[PDB]
Amino acid sequence: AVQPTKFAVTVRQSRNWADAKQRVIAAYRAWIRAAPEIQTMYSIPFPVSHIRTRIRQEFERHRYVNKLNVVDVLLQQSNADFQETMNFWRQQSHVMAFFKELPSNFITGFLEGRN
Amino acid sequence: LQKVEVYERIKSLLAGFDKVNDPNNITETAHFANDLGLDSLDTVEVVMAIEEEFSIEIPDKDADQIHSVDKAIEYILRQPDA
Amino acid sequence: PQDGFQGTRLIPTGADFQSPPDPFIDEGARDNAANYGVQKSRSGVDEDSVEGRKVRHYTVNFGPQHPAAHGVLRLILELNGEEIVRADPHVGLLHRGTEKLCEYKTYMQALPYFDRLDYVSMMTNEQVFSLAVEKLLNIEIPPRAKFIRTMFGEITRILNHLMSVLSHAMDVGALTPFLWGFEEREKLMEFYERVSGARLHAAYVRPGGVHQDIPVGLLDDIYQWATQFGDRIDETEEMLTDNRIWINRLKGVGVVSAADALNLSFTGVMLRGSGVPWDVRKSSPYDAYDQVEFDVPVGINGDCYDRYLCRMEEFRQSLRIIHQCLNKMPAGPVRYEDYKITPPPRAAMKENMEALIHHFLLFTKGYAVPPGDTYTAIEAPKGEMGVYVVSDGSERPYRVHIRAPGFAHLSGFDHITRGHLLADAVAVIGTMDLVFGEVDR
Amino acid sequence: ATPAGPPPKNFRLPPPKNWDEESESTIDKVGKYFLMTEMLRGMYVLLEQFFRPPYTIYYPFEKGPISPRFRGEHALRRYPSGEERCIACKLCEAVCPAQAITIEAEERADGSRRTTRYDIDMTKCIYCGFCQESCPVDAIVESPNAEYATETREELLYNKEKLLANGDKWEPELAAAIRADAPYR
Amino acid sequence: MSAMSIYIIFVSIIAILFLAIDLIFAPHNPYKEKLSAFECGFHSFSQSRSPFNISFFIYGLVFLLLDLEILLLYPFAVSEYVNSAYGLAAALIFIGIITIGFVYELGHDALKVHSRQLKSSVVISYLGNI
Amino acid sequence: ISDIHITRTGKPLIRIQGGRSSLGEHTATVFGATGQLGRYIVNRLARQGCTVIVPYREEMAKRHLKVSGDLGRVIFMEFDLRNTQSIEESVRHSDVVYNLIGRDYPTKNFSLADVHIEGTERIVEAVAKYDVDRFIQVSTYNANPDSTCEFFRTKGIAEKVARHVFPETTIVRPAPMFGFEDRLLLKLASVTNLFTSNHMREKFWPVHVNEVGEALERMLYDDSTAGQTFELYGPRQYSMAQIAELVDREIYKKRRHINLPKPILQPLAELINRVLWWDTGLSRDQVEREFHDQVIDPTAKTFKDLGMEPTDISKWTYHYLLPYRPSTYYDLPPSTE
Amino acid sequence: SYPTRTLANLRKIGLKEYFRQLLYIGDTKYGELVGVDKFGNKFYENKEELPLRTRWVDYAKHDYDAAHIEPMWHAWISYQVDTPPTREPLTQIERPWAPKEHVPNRSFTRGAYKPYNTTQPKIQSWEPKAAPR
Ligand SMILES: NC(=O)C1=CN([C@@H]2O[C@H](COP(=O)(O)OP(=O)(O)OC[C@H]3O[C@@H](n4cnc5c(N)ncnc54)[C@H](OP(=O)(O)O)[C@@H]3O)[C@@H](O)[C@H]2O)C=CC1
Ligand SMILES: *P(=O)(O)OCC(C)(C)[C@H](O)C(=O)NCCC(=O)NCCSC(=O)CCCCCCCCCCCCC
Ligand code: SF4
Ligand code: SF4
Repeated sequence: AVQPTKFAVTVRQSRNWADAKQRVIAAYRAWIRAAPEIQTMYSIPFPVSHIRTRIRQEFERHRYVNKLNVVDVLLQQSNADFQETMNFWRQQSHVMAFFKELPSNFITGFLEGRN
Repeated sequence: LQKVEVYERIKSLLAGFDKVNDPNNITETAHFANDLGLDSLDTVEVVMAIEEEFSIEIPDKDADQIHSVDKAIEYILRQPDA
Repeated sequence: PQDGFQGTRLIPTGADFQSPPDPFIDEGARDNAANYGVQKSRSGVDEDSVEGRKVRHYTVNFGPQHPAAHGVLRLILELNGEEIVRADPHVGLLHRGTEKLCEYKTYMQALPYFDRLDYVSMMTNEQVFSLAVEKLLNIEIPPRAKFIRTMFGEITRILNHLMSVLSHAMDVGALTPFLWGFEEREKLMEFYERVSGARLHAAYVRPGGVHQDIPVGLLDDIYQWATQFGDRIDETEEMLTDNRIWINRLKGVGVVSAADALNLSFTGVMLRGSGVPWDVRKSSPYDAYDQVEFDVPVGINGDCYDRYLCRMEEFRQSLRIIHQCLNKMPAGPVRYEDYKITPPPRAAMKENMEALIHHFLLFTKGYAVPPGDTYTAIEAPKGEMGVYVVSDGSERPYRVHIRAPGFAHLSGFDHITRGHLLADAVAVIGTMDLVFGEVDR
Repeated sequence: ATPAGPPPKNFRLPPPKNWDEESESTIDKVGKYFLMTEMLRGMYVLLEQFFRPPYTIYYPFEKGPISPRFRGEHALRRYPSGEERCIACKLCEAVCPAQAITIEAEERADGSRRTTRYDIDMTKCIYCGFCQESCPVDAIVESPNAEYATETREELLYNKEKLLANGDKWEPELAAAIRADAPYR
Repeated sequence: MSAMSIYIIFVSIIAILFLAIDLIFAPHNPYKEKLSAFECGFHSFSQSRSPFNISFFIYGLVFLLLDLEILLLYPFAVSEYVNSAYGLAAALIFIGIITIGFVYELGHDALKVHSRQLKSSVVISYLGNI
Repeated sequence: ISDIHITRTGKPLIRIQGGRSSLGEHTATVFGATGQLGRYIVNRLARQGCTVIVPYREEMAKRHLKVSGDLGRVIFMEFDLRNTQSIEESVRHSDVVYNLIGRDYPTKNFSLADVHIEGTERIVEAVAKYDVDRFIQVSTYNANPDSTCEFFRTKGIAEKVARHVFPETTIVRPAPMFGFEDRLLLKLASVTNLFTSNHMREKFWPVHVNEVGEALERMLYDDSTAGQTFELYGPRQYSMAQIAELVDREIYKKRRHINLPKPILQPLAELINRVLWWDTGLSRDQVEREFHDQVIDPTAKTFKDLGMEPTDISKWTYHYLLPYRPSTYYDLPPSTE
Repeated sequence: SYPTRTLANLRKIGLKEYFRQLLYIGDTKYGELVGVDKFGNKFYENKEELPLRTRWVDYAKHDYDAAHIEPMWHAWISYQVDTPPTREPLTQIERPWAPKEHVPNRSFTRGAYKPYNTTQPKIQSWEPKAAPR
């Protein structure tokens, strides 16, 4: 067959919640380990602290998931997004599209038009 | 390396972390979760910070074992890099 | 669905049903020379899984802005010196959502999309879509349309091979045959622009026959071109077949075995190069093919040279088919004689009520295709081109999926190229005859 | 691989020929190797091309051939009296595969069904001819004109004023193309 | 002054005059993306300043010594009338030894770059039933 | 800020906010937009769906601006300063006129007085003639009719001419600007800028050009900014020596300069400017500014009056100077020293 | 061109025309006049020429452009008809609304076409009428 690429990971299902628990930590660790390496690959002018902050928030939005089959789709997406980033397939515009650098009240929203 | 040397730098880093509940609770036998108030992701960041400071790579199998300051000290002595 | 929330039985996987080979008769650790130490992990010390994730081979972006890329391919090559250890083709740079756009079109409105997939083989792409809708319509297109579609089907095959074979020779360094053959294709686009109004995107072959009838001078001019096209094939035959630089750039290059070529979803010359006798026009005759005689070129070594010899033979077989179509062209309509499907003549639409109502409904609502699904495949100039069309029973397709030969071929690139040099990759892109309108869709 | 049933007759290749079984003479084989013989033939074939007429035409003084069915830029056409042929049925707006046509109609001052808006986005069009195919009255046509390249994209947004002006200028060919191509439609 | 000395000057002033024109009468507007490496439109790893395998360096070593060998044959070419037979013999003895080392390089496949991308030997026999 | 803007002439503007396909309702004219600042104001106005007239001189140098806006949004008019008709044709459909026309050095057909005083005179007289709502003229820092530097004097007299003709002028005084294609950071990283009269010790409060284009956008929406005077300067004071120190730390090159005595350099600089056709950075007055120092004139509104807090030049050195790092040090992270 | 043809054409047209043709067509062509545009463009035919070269135009303007060819002649130069606009009846239908003058491609000039809305706005706002208190 054709060779899987450098960070290609075989798609496998989580055995139990302990499996998923350990994989999510492995994925979060691997992301924040790579933040210094992302910065010089993509010439990020922000410091690495901001990059790791964004990694933390992406993981935090899936914090309250209690379904193995939703976590494994999520562990799939991060694996592909990690592989995509580390092999430098995406470019600076894609990585900067990921950093964003709604009205806070009804009355603020009303006065400007909806938002 | 020296045990006191590989512990003094940890206290500065751990106190330097933004949102530990209080810098006094760091001891030689303190736990990140029970004492220092760090959740799963905060603890993974702490091992990540420790590895960067000591310029060593902490593997997935023994990275999980570091849930307390003493475990970090023993691993740092065990691994031959500084 | 609900059970997946918590842990349940794991879905069985191909790794589970693996079986151990029998040790009495097993001979060798590698019956394939594709994996015979010409891939990654043949050098260094440690594998690239642990402690090797910190280093890279020499990695070069071969395309998109590259001549040998022939367009819009991003082929990420890992080079060990000047040798390829891993090839990762990155596609989707001409992905324009054709298959989603077809779902907001009537069946007529979607036909010009097929002109733009393999965009050197327009009328052949039109045919596979016209034959799938005609099958779901349960109609039988008239004999004159079937002979026009087979004749322009082989005019299209020659047009593709002129672009394919001579682009491939240009990549290897031979410039002059490209220039000669592009006068012939420039000749053949007159035949397109005389029956349709376009040199390239004819929109000619449609479900129910063809759009208009051929003009009264076309068959004589096609025959006049046919009396000299043999000489054109021979003079390009005269610069490459025996050339010793041509032979040593293609013989033994891009070798795929017969049993692996089927397993790789290879079709067309990519399959026939490996020794398999297989032609979709021989095995599932469509249009007027079962009414003509032609031979099927089949190679024996499965390399770039045999694939070149098979394609240069198809020039001669296409010209042979074209002559029989000129001779056997029948009279009669070129559109199925049902105005509920095909548009009525403008004369009838301006003269009679039921012709006007049908013209009005066919161009606003479209015709309704009876519900169902189908896979329809034809021998496209680049291989088995297929379409999977799902029908609602309404006037818009529920699903149009295009099976593109070059999508299946570019996927087997790393299988046949890993271990060759950088020039040999250029050789394999051209023998595999890629157009990224069909690859990306 | 091969068809099911009896295997093809003589499908199995003959056994390989040895070096001393090839029936070519050494003088010929060595001569061809050292004299570069097959490539001298290719050199010669280029020579006789060198003494053949070229294929080149001198554009724009000479133009390549186009047919009555040729699809170029759009034009709106009129009857012999100067009345617009367009009646606002909207059929071409419906059939367009690229949604390049936007039409607004009303009853005209004299009660006539005529368009108020008629736009073709010439950067959305696919030049398929489906709009002229569907016209009930031969209003929208594609001219034989291909040379209308512009400096800006705003110049490619044709309104009714631009399209009628195109028909008013190109009517003699539009009529001669329809005359020559009508019986086949 | 000699033709050679002026010839060197004129070719250098031409190399300067052409260069000076472009350095003066052409627009110069350098920006970040204009000044990037060409990689067919995608930025990749910068790894052209790291060690790179050369699969033909054994050619470079043998090229080094066969140059010394053909240079040592050029004084003979311009001295044949005096070398004559006795001098010819030494020149042939020298070229024969040099040629033996060349047969060593052809024989061992030292001038061969290996690249591409063996039949069954298991015969089964049937005795039938026990 | 709202969906309704009401202008000084009283016309309402019912806006749809986002994107280049929407309705910003404002018709602007930006004189001097093909320079360095001009793109940032034009991109800001155009990408929010406003019609922008771009008076230009050389056709090929205006082309990057069309990408900013949708079809029919950015309208190019070919004009000259001494062509009053082309000036009047360019501002008469407009509700705001930006005057960004300036030049550091004299030219064979424009003195500093001719491009600043007379150019502003024609532009403002057309603003008065067709009753355009807003007029944001951009002067310089240290502008003073009593100045002796031709730059700071002539841009100080045009300030008074504009107010005398159109009193509702928003006068904007930026400090020396840094950014992409800036004549501040890119010259200190260059190799032509070797001559110098002072020891690069003159001080100023450098301001991001990106934050100045944003400031000019906000003056259009904050109608109360009319008739005001704005000094737009940065958060810190630096010398040319402190800025050049940052550049060397970033490009890793350690640039050097040749200092000259002003009675010697200034005459030469007036010769290079008179004998070369391109912007050489050297001229008699640019040497005179070289010896002058920036003063933030009080009673002048600031970035805070637009509700904006400018960022320091140090945070921007990596982004803009990285093209000038040598290959050996290019892959390194930002200095952040 | 080839020596037999070029000298034969050069003999027929004269040296002065030979150099004019080397300036615009860059070829040496001889043929008989078939007609003249409303724009002054001159059209020749010679069936004794290479295919697609038997018809050509001598452009009236120095700054010659392909869009300077009148519509009916645009079909003749394109081999879309064989009868020239001199002998073609459709060039006789009187249309008082037809352009009397020559209307070429107007891009890159100030006569370039500017598009616009041909329709009125879709919603009309109230004109306020503050009745006296
Ligand atoms: N950038 C800075 O450091 C500072 C800038 N300023 C002022 O800010 C404004 C914008 O700055 P910036 O964009 O950097 O300046 P630039 O010099 O880059 O741009 C000046 C603009 O003025 C135009 N212009 C100059 N002279 C004439 C003339 N005689 N006739 C017509 N147009 C002319 C130029 O058009 P063209 O390109 O066609 O010549 C150009 O678009 C200027 O007025 C400047 O003096 C003040 C303080 C600091
Ligand atoms: P502790 O017991 O508190 O354990 C914490 C965790 C998070 C494990 C939770 O308790 C938990 O089990 N929750 C459910 C699992 C979960 O949080 N999410 C599933 C993991 S996949 C995921 O979250 C993917 C996030 C996005 C992709 C990765 C982030 C990086 C994106 C790109 C970064 C920058 C690139 C340019
Ligand atoms: S189809 Fe023809 S007649 Fe009908 S609205 Fe369209 S252009 Fe007018
Ligand atoms: S030819 Fe153009 S305008 Fe007519 S239907 Fe096709 S895309 Fe639409």
